Amino acid sequence: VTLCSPTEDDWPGMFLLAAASFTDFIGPESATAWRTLVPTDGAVVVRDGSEVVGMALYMDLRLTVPGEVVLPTAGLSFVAVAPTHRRRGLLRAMCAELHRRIADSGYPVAALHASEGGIYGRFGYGPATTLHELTVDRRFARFHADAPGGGLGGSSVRLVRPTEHRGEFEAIYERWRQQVPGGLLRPQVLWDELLAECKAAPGGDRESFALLHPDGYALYRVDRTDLKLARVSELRAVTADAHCALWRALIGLDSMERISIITHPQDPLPHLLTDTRLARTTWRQDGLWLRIMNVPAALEARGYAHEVGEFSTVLEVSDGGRFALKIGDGRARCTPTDAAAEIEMDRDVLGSLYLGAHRASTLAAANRLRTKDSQLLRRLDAAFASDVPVQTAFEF
Amino acid sequence: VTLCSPTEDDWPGMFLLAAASFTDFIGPESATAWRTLVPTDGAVVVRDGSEVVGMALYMDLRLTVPGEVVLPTAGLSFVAVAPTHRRRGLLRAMCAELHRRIADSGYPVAALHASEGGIYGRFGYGPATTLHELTVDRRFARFHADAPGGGLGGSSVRLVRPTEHRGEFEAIYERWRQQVPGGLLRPQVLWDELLAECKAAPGGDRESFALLHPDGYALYRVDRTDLKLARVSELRAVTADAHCALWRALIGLDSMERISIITHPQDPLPHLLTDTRLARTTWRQDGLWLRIMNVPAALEARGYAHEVGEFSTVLEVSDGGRFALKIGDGRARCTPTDAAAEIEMDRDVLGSLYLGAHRASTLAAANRLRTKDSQLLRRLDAAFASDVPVQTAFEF
Amino acid sequence: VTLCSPTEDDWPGMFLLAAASFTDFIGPESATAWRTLVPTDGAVVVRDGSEVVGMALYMDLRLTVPGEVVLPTAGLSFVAVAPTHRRRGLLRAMCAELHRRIADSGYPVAALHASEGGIYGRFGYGPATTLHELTVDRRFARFHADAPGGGLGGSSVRLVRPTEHRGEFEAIYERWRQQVPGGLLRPQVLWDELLAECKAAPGGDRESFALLHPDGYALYRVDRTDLKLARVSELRAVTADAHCALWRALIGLDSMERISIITHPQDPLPHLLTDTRLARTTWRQDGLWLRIMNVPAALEARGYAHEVGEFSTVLEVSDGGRFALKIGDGRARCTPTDAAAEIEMDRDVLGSLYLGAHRASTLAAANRLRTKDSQLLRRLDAAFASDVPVQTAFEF
Amino acid sequence: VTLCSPTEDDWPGMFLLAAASFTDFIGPESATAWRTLVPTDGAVVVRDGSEVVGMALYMDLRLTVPGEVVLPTAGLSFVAVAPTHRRRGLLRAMCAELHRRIADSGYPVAALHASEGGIYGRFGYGPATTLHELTVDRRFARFHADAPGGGLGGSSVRLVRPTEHRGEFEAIYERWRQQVPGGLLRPQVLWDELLAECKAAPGGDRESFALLHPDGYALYRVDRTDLKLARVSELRAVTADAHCALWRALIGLDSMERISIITHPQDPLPHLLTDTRLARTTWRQDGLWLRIMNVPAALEARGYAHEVGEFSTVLEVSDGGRFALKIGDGRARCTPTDAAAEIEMDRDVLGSLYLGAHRASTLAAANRLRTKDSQLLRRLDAAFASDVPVQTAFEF
Ligand SMILES: CC(C)(COP(=O)(O)OP(=O)(O)OC[C@H]1O[C@@H](n2cnc3c(N)ncnc32)[C@H](O)[C@@H]1OP(=O)(O)O)[C@@H](O)C(=O)NCCC(=O)NCCS
Ligand SMILES: CC(C)(COP(=O)(O)OP(=O)(O)OC[C@H]1O[C@@H](n2cnc3c(N)ncnc32)[C@H](O)[C@@H]1OP(=O)(O)O)[C@@H](O)C(=O)NCCC(=O)NCCS
Ligand SMILES: CC(C)(COP(=O)(O)OP(=O)(O)OC[C@H]1O[C@@H](n2cnc3c(N)ncnc32)[C@H](O)[C@@H]1OP(=O)(O)O)[C@@H](O)C(=O)NCCC(=O)NCCS
Ligand SMILES: CC(C)(COP(=O)(O)OP(=O)(O)OC[C@H]1O[C@@H](n2cnc3c(N)ncnc32)[C@H](O)[C@@H]1OP(=O)(O)O)[C@@H](O)C(=O)NCCC(=O)NCCS
Repeated sequence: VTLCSPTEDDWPGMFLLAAASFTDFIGPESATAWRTLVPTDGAVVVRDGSEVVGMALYMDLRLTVPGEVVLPTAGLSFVAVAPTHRRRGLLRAMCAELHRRIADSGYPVAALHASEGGIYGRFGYGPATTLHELTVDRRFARFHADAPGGGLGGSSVRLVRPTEHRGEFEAIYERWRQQVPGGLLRPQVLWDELLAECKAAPGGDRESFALLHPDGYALYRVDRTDLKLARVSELRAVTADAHCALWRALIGLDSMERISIITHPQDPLPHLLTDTRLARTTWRQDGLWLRIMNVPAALEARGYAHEVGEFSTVLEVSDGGRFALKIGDGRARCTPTDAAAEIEMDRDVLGSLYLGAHRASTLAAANRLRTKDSQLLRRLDAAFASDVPVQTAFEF
Repeated sequence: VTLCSPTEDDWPGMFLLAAASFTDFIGPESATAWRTLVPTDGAVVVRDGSEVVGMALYMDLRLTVPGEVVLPTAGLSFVAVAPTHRRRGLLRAMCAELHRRIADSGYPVAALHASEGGIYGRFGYGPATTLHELTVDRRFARFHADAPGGGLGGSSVRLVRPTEHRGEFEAIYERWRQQVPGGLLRPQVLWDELLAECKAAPGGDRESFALLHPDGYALYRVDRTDLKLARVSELRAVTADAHCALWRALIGLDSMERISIITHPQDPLPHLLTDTRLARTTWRQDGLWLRIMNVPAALEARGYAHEVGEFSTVLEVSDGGRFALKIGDGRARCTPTDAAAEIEMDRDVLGSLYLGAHRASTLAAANRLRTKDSQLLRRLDAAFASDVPVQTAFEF
Repeated sequence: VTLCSPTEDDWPGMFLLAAASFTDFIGPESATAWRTLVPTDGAVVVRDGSEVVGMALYMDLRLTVPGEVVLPTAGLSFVAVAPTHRRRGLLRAMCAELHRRIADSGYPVAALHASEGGIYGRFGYGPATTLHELTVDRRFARFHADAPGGGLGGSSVRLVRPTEHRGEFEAIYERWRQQVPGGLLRPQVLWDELLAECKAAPGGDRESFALLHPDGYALYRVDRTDLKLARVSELRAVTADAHCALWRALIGLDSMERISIITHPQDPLPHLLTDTRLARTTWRQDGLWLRIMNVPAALEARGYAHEVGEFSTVLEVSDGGRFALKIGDGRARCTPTDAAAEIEMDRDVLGSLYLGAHRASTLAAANRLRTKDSQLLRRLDAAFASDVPVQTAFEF
Repeated sequence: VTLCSPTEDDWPGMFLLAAASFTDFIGPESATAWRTLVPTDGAVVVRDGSEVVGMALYMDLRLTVPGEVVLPTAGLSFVAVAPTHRRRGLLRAMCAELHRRIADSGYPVAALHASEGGIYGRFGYGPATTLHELTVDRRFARFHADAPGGGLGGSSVRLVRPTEHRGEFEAIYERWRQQVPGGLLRPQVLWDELLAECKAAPGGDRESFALLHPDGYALYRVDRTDLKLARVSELRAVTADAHCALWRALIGLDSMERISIITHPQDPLPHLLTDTRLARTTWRQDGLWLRIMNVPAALEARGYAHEVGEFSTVLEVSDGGRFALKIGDGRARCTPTDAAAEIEMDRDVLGSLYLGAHRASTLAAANRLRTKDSQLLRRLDAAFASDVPVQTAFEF
């Protein structure tokens, strides 16, 4: 068993492993497009002795974090070990090598979407965003008297074919992704792929439509089996006005009984309605997971809440160093120290804290972050909160 | 149609209306026990011309709010209008009269549990707690290396019959309710009623068991139809250690596939496990709803976050007054003013903010709270947050 | 194997057979009450050699037929053959004997409710009423501007406990049963039994309520398993105004999503609504079945439509005689003849025609009634129609 | 917002709206074929200011009504308003304009199939046919001794490929449509479309087969998901013999458990079987809806029942005129009058009465048709009945 970077001749064997490991496998043509985002030396394979029995890679991404700061981010993906070679340490070996390459290349953070919740904690990944599915019975939905844009006159929203309005979707998305933590840059090849998914499929998915506003859009399609359900695949709103107008239009889809969307826990949609209960939470799951590769670089890059007064502490990350951390005026300085730790946590826990999706106080109640100072805990909680709620961009 | 306080002769007609309006109607014997909590003049009925066609009442409660402050609280309940007399304004009339009585009696807040989400917003009630059902497939559940109490030696938890340990449940609950916002005092009659529900029912509910720790307890029973599901009706933990020990024991219920509980969004349970995803959010709903009866009294009673620096603003509640509000050092002072409002909201919105379950920033994105100052919004968000996560006590 | 009238010592063996043959077996106490309606010599049993292996009986009923005419009617019931003695001709033997007794006793018609649709056709029973279940999603239901009783002021309907209003239900029902074909007299013992079913059952059925109008009533209860479904067990309306008022009240049952009732195909309910489609036909089945025992007596007893001009024909019933039939001015005269038949049908077919539930033209298209004269067919169709739609009274 | 007839450049925008409004949208190629039936000026669009936000059209049809009379009929279809422009009166505007065009063009009636039951009543459309789904468990089905064509010798029915027998289907259908009320002429383009649906679809519908008799045919296919269900899409029988022979053959489909068909309430199928209950009514719904455009023209065109003696009345249609109506010898004469009305009804109600699907007595019990004369009501009921049961042709 050898571990190395794949040559062009390894890729058919990788695509086989992928087809056999991922039911949603996008196929060799789409995989070849995503492949443009994998840098030289961004992939590893394990060969038996010959054939590929393990693989893993990362893609070059740009991730927005609190304070509208954009970080270069290694997006781990296409990770698989053949059923014939599992529980033999191949994943451990591949992850160790890629993390070494990622850290040496100067990425401050790595990220992934997890096939199961039990795999990546041990490799230092913590779930950093939360997927929150809302399902609205639009037959009962009425907008609150307070909701923006209720009066007479035309709508600002147009029903359009997605493929005819690429330029506009690109520009709205680019605005959205820079202002929301969790935002990812979407390169040209991924827009190529996205807009190709919009067509009706040979007995597969039904046609996708779009609702377009100057400051937001929604892409949606009728569910394949539940013909009275419209599934919104993506709703990107730069303003509260755009968000409300788009929901007014979606709730106007008279042929549907239900509209669903995978969104974030702070989606204001329920508060737009006279009956908040009509926007039902029907599913909840971890979205993006984060591994902080360089503790000081990541902590100094992010913005912090201005409300909390300046404070100083000593943070130990379990195998990631001990640091004097000073947070004041929305900024952190994070320097080496051998002073006694006041806060201790595993690396995965820092990842969970990093985009504001999980409170330090909650992690502390589970003993995942240890301190004896309850005031310090309150201060950390407040500082690490994100003013702009964290959202999930696209799966990779 | 006359509206007045019921005489002893009206109660059989009220119990009829109740039986016909509430499928979960507790029955006349149990209703007669809850009745001990309804003060003189705490009930209204509407009679046709004669028979009761409408009813509503409130119970005297004690509710814990952020800062461990306990407020006298009017708990609205038993609200119904006969199917023969609906959409005729009887609810409006009954609510107007009870609110007048409640305000005059000196209650700063009223509260209820809503049969539907669309009814009470217009009467100034905002949803103030969130019910969050977690379901754990205990066959896969493993505790994290960090989780408290993993080593050898006896458990601190005992499997007991609930009815044999009333005194201990009472004392743990009394500790719990004083320290958690959302906490309600549970009078003797409600413990009488609770412990009577513990017995196996003639073809009804299965026997209830209890898991008892010095600092917490869990009451649970096997689901009537899904024999591999244990439903936890109530888990009251005063310490993180008690919470973890109780979950260790529940997850040890080898005969079960699944354990479910209706809990709060910040329950640390998922973080206790090696796979956070195993604690699945299977249902979400508004719990307790709040109507702030006296704006200055309520705002001055609550504690605020210490992290936010002192600030002053002018808050207008839509039909509830305009106030100079100064928040500093964890405390608010809230005085009459005719100065220009900086923040405006309907009364229901203040109720939603009051226990920290909903962020001002989220309500603002839906235009339910209006300000032009984004800094002020951040400050309000931080100040109104509850350090101790809000929980739901018992339904009434 | 002997066939005779049961002695008092046979009844425990009959009740055993019944318990084993009917899942809905009402039990020995209720069966003993219905037993008061069985005349002397109204029952037969077959004994092996000793124990009862077959039984059948009839009850003395009064049935309303078109023209508001009431006929003495033998209601066959409690018919069963032990699983150990089936397909041996016991049913044939028992039916032959009871029919002989029924005919000799002077009943012009016999009736039953069928456990399956394939049994009784061969014994001369035709399905004579149609059960039609309507289910209304009351959340969407709005009454048409034309529907009676929409304005302001009190309702004429009261929500009551059934057991406290026996006298009123009895009097309304007695009016209803005399004016509707399919109507049956309900003796005191059956009101005793009915009103005993109204109580909540030990883990069984939920409590029954009643909606009472001076000219109609509805009895209903929440479904045992679907807690948002109200099932109307019986709605007896003497006027269109009573029918509408009762439906207004039922549709006011705010706690329910759905209201269902087993009714007749001409129930005007759907036409009361702005969306007729909301009253969904969810089940359809034969109700009452009729065997005409004496052809001339039955045909002369009934009223016929006045619209059709006088006409004369010759009707042959397959093993039931040939008759000169003259119908004019709403009345028939039906005398023996050996003239050539113009219309031929089996006895069961006449039963199906008799209350107006099935058209002669429809039976003729299936060759169940044979004539060569299409004008005669049209005339028969018109004459046999019932001006008042046929309804189903109660099961026996 | 402008309302006018579409130009050739509007049609891509209409097809977009259609795709977004109708899940069953037949597609641009099929829509372009149906388009041949839309006359010049038969369509309207509403444009924002530019893009289509509303559309509606009618097709030129021929509808058979009682008495085998064929009426030119405007078939409304392709009606939609964009989700961004709803509840703004666009439907009202479009319907007003098309009705003006339809009335001026000299059509006595308009017709449609309704997406929901609550839309068209207000525009004067009443449901005029009833869809009645029967499902037969063919494993138990046995034909009655009376049913036509039971003896030995070959069947008159052949199992064929639909596309190889177009000429024969056309001729049988043309006979059927002229003799049944509800019948519609099926132009060549619709046979083109129909026979193209017969092929197996790329993962879609399974292959369609046909059963062919000289006087009738049935088209059917196995259900896509329930492989033991055969769904009959269309059964057109000119004789009772053809109807029975076709059902004998369908019930011979040994590979199937169930056969279903959407048929009419008077389908004689159940009476063909020894157990009528085996032909289960599994769904019921309004089919064709009618708006009578010219009251006197429509009432004089139809045939009436000969059985009812000559009578004269005065009928007021709510915004449709008042008429002296004389019906005798199967014919009506309907002339202007200002004499006092004896019968009053909204226009939609007349549409419901017109093909004999609904009884005047039933509409009257719901107060949808008002008279004080119960004899007059009986006479109207009898006169408006259709001797040949009304059927539904094809959806448009
Ligand atoms: C997940 C997967 C890559 C693991 O590969 P592997 O070579 O068998 O893993 P390793 O042998 O290196 O195991 C490393 C550790 O992770 C653990 N582990 C691996 N997969 C796990 C999972 N699904 N859940 C919980 N633990 C897991 C092992 O128990 C082991 O623990 P240990 O160090 O205490 O002994 C593999 O099962 C696979 O290809 N799955 C199918 C596709 C997939 O889901 N890939 C991941 C996409 S995000
Ligand atoms: C909810 C209930 C008490 C309402 O009584 P009512 O007398 O018909 O209400 P009113 O006539 O006074 O209506 C007042 C307003 O509330 C609205 N309203 C009442 N119930 C509502 C509901 N279920 N959802 C949304 N709006 C509702 C009315 O539309 C009306 O609005 P308007 O002021 O704009 O006209 C009644 O339907 C009932 O008894 N329900 C069954 C039992 C129940 O659920 N009770 C509540 C327990 S929390
Ligand atoms: C229905 C029941 C009474 C029949 O008794 P039985 O003694 O086996 O019937 P017989 O032997 O006299 O059969 C007489 C004819 O009826 C037919 N038959 C009996 N039950 C039938 C049924 N369920 N469906 C169709 N045909 C049936 C027999 O095939 C026979 O036909 P044949 O004359 O061509 O040979 C019996 O099966 C029974 O007790 N069922 C359970 C309870 C029940 O449903 N009772 C009827 C309440 S309405
Ligand atoms: C049905 C549809 C065409 C209505 O368009 P619209 O422009 O919003 O309707 P309007 O604004 O002109 O409303 C006219 C009236 O009809 C009512 N109405 C419209 N659709 C209705 C429906 N689905 N159910 C009940 N009432 C409806 C409105 O409430 C309004 O009533 P009012 O006069 O008392 O105010 C639209 O919702 C639509 O495109 N639906 C999707 C496709 C479809 O089903 N089309 C119909 C095919 S038969």
